[PDB]
Amino acid sequence: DGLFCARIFGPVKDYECLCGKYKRLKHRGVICEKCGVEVTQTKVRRERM
Amino acid sequence: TTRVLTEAAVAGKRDELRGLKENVIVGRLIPAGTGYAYHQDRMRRRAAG
Amino acid sequence: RPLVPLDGGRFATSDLNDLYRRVINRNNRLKRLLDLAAPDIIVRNEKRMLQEAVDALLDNGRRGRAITGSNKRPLKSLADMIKGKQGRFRQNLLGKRVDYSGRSVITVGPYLRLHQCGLPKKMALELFKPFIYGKLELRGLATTIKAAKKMVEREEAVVWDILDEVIREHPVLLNRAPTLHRLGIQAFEPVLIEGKAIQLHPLVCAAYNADFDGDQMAVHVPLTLEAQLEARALMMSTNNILSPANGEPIIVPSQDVVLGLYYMTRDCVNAKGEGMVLTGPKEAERLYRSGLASLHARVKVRITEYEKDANGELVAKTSLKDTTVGRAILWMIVPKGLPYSIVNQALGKKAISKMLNTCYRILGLKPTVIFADQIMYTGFAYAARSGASVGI
Amino acid sequence: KTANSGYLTRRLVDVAQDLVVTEDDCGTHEGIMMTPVIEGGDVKEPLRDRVLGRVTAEDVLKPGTADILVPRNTLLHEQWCDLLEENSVDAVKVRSVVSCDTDFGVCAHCYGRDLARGHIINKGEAIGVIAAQSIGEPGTQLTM
Amino acid sequence: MVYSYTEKKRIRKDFGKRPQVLDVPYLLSIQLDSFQKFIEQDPEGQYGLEAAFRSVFPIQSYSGNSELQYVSYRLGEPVFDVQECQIRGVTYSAPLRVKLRLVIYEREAPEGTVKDIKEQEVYMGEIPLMTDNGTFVINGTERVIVSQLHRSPGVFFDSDKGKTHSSGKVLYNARIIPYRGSWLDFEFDPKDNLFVRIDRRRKLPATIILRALNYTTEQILDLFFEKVIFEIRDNKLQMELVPERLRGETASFDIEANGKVYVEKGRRITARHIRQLEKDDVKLIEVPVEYIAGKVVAKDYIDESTGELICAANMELSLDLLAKLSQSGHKRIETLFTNDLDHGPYISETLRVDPTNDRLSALVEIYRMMRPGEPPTREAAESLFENLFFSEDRYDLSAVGRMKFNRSLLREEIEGSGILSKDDIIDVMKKLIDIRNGKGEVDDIDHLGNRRIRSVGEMAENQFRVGLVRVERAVKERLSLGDLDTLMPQDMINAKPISAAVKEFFGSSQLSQFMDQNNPLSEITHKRRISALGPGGLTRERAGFEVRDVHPTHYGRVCPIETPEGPNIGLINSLSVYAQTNEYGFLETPYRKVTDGVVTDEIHYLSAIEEGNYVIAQANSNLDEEGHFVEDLVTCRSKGESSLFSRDQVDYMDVSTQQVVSVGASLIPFLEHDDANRALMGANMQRQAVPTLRADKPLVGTGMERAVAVDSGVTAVAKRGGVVQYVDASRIVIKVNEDEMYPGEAGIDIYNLTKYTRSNQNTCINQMPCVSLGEPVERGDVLADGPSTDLGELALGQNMRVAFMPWNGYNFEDSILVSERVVQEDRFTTIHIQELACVSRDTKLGPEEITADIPNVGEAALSKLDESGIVYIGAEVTGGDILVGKVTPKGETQLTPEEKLLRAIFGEKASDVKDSSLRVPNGVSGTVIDVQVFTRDGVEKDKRALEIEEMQLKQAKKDLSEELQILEAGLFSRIRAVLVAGGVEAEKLDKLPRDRWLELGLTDEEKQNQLEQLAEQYDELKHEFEKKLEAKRRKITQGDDLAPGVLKIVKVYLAVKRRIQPGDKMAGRHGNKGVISKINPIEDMPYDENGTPVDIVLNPLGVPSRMNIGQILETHLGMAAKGIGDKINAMLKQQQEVAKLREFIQRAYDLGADVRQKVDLSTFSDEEVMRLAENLRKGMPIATPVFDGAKEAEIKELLKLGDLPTSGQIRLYDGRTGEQFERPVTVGYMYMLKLNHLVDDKMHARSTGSYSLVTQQPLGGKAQFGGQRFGEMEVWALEAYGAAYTLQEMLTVKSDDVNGRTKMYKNIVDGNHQMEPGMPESFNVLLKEIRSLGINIELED
DNA sequence: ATGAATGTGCAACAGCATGATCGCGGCAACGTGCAAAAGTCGTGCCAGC
RNA sequence: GCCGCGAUC
Ligand SMILES: [Mg+2]
Ligand SMILES: [Zn+2]
Ligand SMILES: [Zn+2]
Repeated sequence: DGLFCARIFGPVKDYECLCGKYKRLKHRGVICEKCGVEVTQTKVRRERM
Repeated sequence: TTRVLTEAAVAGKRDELRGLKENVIVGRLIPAGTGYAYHQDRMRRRAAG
Repeated sequence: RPLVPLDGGRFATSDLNDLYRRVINRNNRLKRLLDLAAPDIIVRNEKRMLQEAVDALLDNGRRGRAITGSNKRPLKSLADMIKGKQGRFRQNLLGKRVDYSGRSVITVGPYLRLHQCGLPKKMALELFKPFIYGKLELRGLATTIKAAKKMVEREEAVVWDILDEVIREHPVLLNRAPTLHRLGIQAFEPVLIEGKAIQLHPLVCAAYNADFDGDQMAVHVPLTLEAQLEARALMMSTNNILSPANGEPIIVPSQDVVLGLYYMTRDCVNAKGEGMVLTGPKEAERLYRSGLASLHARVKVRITEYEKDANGELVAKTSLKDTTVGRAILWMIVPKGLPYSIVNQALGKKAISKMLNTCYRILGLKPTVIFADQIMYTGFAYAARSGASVGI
Repeated sequence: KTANSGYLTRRLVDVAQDLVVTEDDCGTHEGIMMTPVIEGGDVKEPLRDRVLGRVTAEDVLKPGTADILVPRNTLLHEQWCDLLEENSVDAVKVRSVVSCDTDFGVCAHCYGRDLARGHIINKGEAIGVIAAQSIGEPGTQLTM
Repeated sequence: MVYSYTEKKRIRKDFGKRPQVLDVPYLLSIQLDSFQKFIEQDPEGQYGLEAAFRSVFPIQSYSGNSELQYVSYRLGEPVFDVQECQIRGVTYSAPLRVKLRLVIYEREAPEGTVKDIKEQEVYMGEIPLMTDNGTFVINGTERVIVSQLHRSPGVFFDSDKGKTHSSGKVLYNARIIPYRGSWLDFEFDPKDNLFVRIDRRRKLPATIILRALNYTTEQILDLFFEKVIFEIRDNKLQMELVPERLRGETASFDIEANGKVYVEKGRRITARHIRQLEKDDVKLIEVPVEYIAGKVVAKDYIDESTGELICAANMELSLDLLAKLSQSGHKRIETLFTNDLDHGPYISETLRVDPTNDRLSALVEIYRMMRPGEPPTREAAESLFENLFFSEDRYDLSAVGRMKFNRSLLREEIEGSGILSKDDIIDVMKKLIDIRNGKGEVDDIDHLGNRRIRSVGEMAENQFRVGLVRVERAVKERLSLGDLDTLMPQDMINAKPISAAVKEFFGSSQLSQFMDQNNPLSEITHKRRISALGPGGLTRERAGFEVRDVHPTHYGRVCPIETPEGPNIGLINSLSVYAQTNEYGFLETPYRKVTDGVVTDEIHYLSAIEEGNYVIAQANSNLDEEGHFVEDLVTCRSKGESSLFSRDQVDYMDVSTQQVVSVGASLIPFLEHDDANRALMGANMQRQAVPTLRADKPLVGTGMERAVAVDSGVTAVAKRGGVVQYVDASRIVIKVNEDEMYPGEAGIDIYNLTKYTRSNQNTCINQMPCVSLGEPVERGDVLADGPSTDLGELALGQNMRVAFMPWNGYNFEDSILVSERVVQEDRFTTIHIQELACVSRDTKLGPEEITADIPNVGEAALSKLDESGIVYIGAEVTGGDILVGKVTPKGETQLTPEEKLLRAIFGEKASDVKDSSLRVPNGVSGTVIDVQVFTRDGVEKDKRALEIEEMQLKQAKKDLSEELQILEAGLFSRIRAVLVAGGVEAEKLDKLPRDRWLELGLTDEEKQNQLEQLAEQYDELKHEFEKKLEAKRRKITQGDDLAPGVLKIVKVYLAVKRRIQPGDKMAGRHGNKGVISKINPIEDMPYDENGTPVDIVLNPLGVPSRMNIGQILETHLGMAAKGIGDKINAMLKQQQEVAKLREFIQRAYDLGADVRQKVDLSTFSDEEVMRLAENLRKGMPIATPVFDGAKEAEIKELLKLGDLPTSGQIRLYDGRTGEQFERPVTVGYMYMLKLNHLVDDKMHARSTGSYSLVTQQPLGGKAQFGGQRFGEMEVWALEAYGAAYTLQEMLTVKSDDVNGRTKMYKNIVDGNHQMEPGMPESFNVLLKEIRSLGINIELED
């Protein structure tokens, strides 16, 4: 829950979510149970406020 | 810019992108020269609905 | 607002991040001090501190002193970084750095036409790399893009030939650093040279306000069909001859050209050839190049003029006039339709400008461009032949 | 002084950027008296330089009364100016952009022929930026 | 005797015409002298570290009976020499050791001590040293420090130009600028009110501080005004008579003197009436009552009847008040002057403005005004006032500040306390009142007597003082809780703050920059640089037109020519040739004393202030044989202006014509014929020429080349050399002549020349010897000439046969047309050494070993690597070839079966390790030179490391063996003489070694004394050789203590030869520059009758408009010199007799017009005449001094001596058509320099490189594959053209369209040329930024 | 003759002062103890050679 | 992501 986090602002490294639970393109717009990071194209770090 | 924004913020005004400076900032065709004809066609479509 | 990286995995907190983190640091402690039933003075002070921190984050340098970071410099807030100079100067509003652009020192090329600039073959093959990829793939020399990349780096001879094929009629526009007026960025037709500096036509130096003592110019490539037409029909050097400020021709010969024209059109009291009568301007060149006559001698030459009183028609009149050998030689480059009283002078940097202005007004644009090129060629040649030198 | 001239050019360009020739002729009868500029006893600007490349708002009358010389709303050029200078004309009333009378732009006639090309100015040219650049191009050489 | 050996090699034909009195000083004296006075021990505390130690130490606790007593200090020996320190990459410094002891005082017995621990030295801090050239080698760099020219502390009066309120009221203000502490100002209102701006707070009355100095209302009025007494006895009301007071006034009533009318009512006011009244001795007389109404009472009379009194000072009087004072018995009433003719009403008005009349009230007022926080409690305000001013430590006027304070106030004493007293504020207030009244004048702010100069020593002293204050504050806490067992190092000696501050100053400061290394001239002119910027200086934007102007006192102290051009003009200066600094820090200039009409040779040094009183003559004024001036009227400079004065009124004489100019402008021949701005440009351009392959002397110079080259430290000067013994391409050894030796151990002087070595500007530094073998060498002789130096002569260019003529437009504007023989003869070819570095450092997963074996790299790239993994020395490299083979370990602990089979089929690592191998950057070619592997201690040394150490040992032993050879030779000679003295065996003794067993014993005395002493000397000399050989073997080969993260480092140098080419910039030394335009073949250059084609063709059109007459005169003079050289060369071609050659050289040396050149070949032997003639066969290198040199007549005579056209122009034939050019063309030899602006470093071209995360725009600048920035003006021009599609494609698809870039790249590769534009990322970033504020911006549909 | 409203003048605070290139260095802000879970290590297991 | 310093037009 810092200034640069993963639950909001989108992911950090490509289509890979935190903890490696869901890191693929088979999953789109899913929320991992352990971590709230959503899968996206990591270009959404420029839009989420 | 601090003065202009607030006097524009409280009034809730619009830009409408009529001059050349506004269109250069956005990156569209300026209403002059070769780009003037393109802005003439667009005006009729907006007025006609 | 990414962190600034440094040696090792340590990531330094930037200016913007510090301003935020102070705000949350105050906010957590305040929202805690609310529920502890703290005395009014302490929560009052914390509220003032949080309010000041928020104000400093939103605009540093207002309502008191300016907070500072590691160095004794203000920490720029959201206000100071809107885009560049608190406005939109650097990163927006005509401040975009563009690719497909080069930069090198400029020298003089007198063999060039009015619409040509010498472009090094090393800047080309880099500005026109995607065009080269397209032409390589079109002709089947490289089936895959990777092969085209590898062979462009290896710079085989066929790559040079394909670059010459691509360049043929793709206008490129050069500009100087302080673009004062609209003539400070003009589009030329590149000619590849085995060299390392841009060769600029001497006539356009007055428009560019550029002199060859270390001056550099940028080379921007218009890479679209609309852009190429705009750079050909609106920005070509042969297109804008009259300056858009007073109507006088900005592209006018100066320096060595003017000196050569002045030396050619002068009269000496006594020289090789006095009172000679010769058939026309053709004989004036033969007599001078043979050494039998001097450029400043006074003779009588039978010369033909062309006149435009008739509606769209040229009438030819022939008469015997008293002039010099140099003026007779110079007359051979002027186009049809100009009276002879326009070269029977000294041509001192003003009569030549009026010569070009009258040629433009009466004849048009193509004749005046050809006339300007011929004038500069002959002025350079005869200034060099004169051997004018400054001594003590 | 180059900085103080560049700032002036910046301000002029910002003010004049929104100016494009969007009309052909507003039809207004307004004009501006253009007499040769004189200072004391020396001729310092002839009428030919001031009125060249402009449109006549009203017909110029020769000293002989009831004698028309040029039609109203016509462009003056080398032939017209040479004919006009042969006579003894002193004042010519010509239309200018201050009285274009059009909205959001300037009529192609009220603004005279462009100085870059011989013909009259075509629609769409950004005359404001050209004017600002022309005014601010000198200034780096003005003696202050 | 008249000429030295190196001068005998080539004598410059000086044109002189004016004898020199004082020779040029060391020319680098400011830096070396400042650092010497910063480091050298001083018995007193004048300056240096000792002064700072006395200022801070001793220290003691707060009544803790413990004090810190110190004695002396010492600086240790540096652990690396300059060369090794430069190569390794660390700061050249020395340890700092200080002697100080601990004393413990008795608590029970006052003023008694119980313990005294005299501890030894404690190490504290690193102080970098200055190299003998004047550079501070820090972090493996040069880092010269420029002196600062800042405002001198003192008292400065100003008038503010008289235009603040636009009312025409000139406002006088005073400032008290200290060396350290708070400021203090006095300011005059439009309403004539005294305002004091303390530390630049709000304007405050001066009366508050005046009362805070314990001054009462009556006392301040008495001190600041002249009071008068009005006596009213028996209703007469008499008035005192002071004739000098009343000058302009109106007689409101008849004035009678002793009952006789003297001045009538409204009578004459002329000085005659005043003189008549003064002549008559008249006592007090009565005056009208209404006259006293306007007067103001100063004192406060007390009524004797009751305690009530009229104590209202600075107030008028009432009619009823007269009755009250008469009843009280006030016979005499004291009132101030109240006169306004020259004086005015002040002070009293300010006392009426503010009512605080108490010291405590004033203190609390000023404390509240300066500090708006907590109010004081009778202690805070007093402490704040004590700390602000009249404090020993917090505020401190410098000694020079005190001197200027006393001089500005005209005080006899020049010394005093460095603190301001109560009388001082009164004095400055009085002087401000006087300057307002009319007396006195305002001083100029740009006066060089008011602008102090400070050097590296003073700045380093200030930084050390700050560090000392910090460590003292840290130490003071120890003694409070310190026990007797606490030793000095255990008492937080705390060297860290001092070292941190010193290194911060030396490494990162406004006035410690990278030194320029192109030519010795750039180094010389950078070391003696005057900078007005810096910490205590002024901002570039802050400087007005007045500062950037040439004040008339910049005559002999600051150069008026040499200065940067665009931004920094007038803010960066250069010291003149003869200028130095005062004992306080003011610039002086030499002058010659003139007594009666004859100028003596005695030299007096005058500061800026002193020279404004005398009358100073001109250097270019004629003299007589005895010394009198040749005219009765002589031009002079009296006080800033110049006029003509009588021969008997002359007081001082200029030493030489070079006095005004600096070093950089002194090397321009015919400087007086050049325009001032063009001379500025030429002087600035000289400091940029790159040293070429071969040094080439200037055919025409100013004789100052030798002084520039010798004192720059670039050359190798024989310190005490005699006759050279062995000359090598890298070493020179000289056997010193016997007349001067150091007794004991004998010895020879050995020089280790520095071969090809990278400079700061990537240029190469080379040293080539001059002497051949057995050549005698005197003191100060130059043996090895560095870059751009020929026989000790600064030579930073090459002479070129320049012809001034336009050549088919190829020399248009400022373009230069160059022949191809220039390229073929390898002129202007320069060496550029570039540094590429690689460091092997450990990481998380293991060590980063370096080896040749690099996975996934073919055998093609391994061709040029050794068994260690770095390229062979001498391998020619280009493109992107691998240089060092370095591997970075990767993390993997899960051996999956795929990885198992990978390790089974491939090597054990299976290419797990990465390859972080340094590659040659793009555009860099050239053969490698050196590799500089260094190893951390403990780790196994590299295979090639042993060869480096073995080479070092080889050179070490070879260098030490020569002195040992000489010493044992002397011992053998002594033993041979002893054995010849008795029992000589002739050659038999010499045949047997060890002196044939020491010749047995022979006589008893010889065996006991001679042979025994010889054996003892041999034994101890052998042992002394062995011990130092062992120590120097040990210290050279040691494990370096690298950085803790760094394990092992490797550095690779490249060497690239840059041949001259069209784009490269070339310039002369007269302000003419240009870029080449074409390398024409030899057969196209114009040729004279004999067929010699010119080398450079210039444009005549550049002379008449730039007023570079130095070009034409230099070309004519060089043509004459080359004609003389050609005559001598042809004469040597026919090998004629020595007598004829000597006669010709003699007749060509004494030519001129009363030149001060008395060289003669009669005292020259045969062999040196031939050597001289073979040395000047290329051309007679003449020298014309700066402002008094060769005239046109002398140049014409020199040309006529060589059988050349007098007018200086020859008939030039065209190279192509062979047709004679109609006019003659001026052909001459001009000295052309090749500047450091090469196109090879100035071309860029980008199509798609690397963008930035924010704004997604391409990067900027070369070495980053950036793109040229499309500025605002360019877009304005695009709009003016009407070109809109170009604007759109240059605004979106080239810069900020993330998808647009890729789409349009694909379209071009396909061949579509379709726009398909979009929305720039920059505007989205701006929208997000604005939305991050409280303002909402959205895009409507 | 005096009070109040108004207009004028003066002082403090805010924004702003050319464009494009090239080359070198130096460079910031914890703790706490237990549940609760999770990971880990010493140990015993069957399956392949 | 700059800050100083120097340089070119
Ligand atoms: Mg230039
Ligand atoms: Zn996850
Ligand atoms: Zn109109």
